[PDB]
Amino acid sequence: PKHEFSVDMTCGGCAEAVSRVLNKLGGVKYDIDLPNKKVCIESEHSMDTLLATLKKTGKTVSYLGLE
Amino acid sequence: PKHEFSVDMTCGGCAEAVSRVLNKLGGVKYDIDLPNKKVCIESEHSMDTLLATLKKTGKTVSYLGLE
Repeated sequence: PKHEFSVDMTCGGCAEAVSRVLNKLGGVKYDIDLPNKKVCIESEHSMDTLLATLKKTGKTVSYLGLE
Repeated sequence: PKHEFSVDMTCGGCAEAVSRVLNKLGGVKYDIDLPNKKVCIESEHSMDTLLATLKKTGKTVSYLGLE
């Protein structure tokens, strides 16, 4: 399952912080698109776990959809 | 007690994220100095708790000690 999220990243640092919390979670393959403020995650982790993980950054996150 | 932390924030978005995680924790009085990458926190929360809360952002965090 490839989950797509909007994440309000406004600099390179914001992008790297997203990658670090995702790394900490583990069991993920992801790509972070800074200019489009979009994070795509391939994972067996539920949408709720991914959402909660991303929201720990303190950034504004919303779910865009799936696959 | 009055604690000081270094937090590797590079833009205003990074400062907001720190603000959001500290607000979510509660029981804190803080000020964020973006250009100096420093966050001062007065709290009854342990150093451990404050450290862990800051490290949630996925930003690089270190401890600058008691004021």
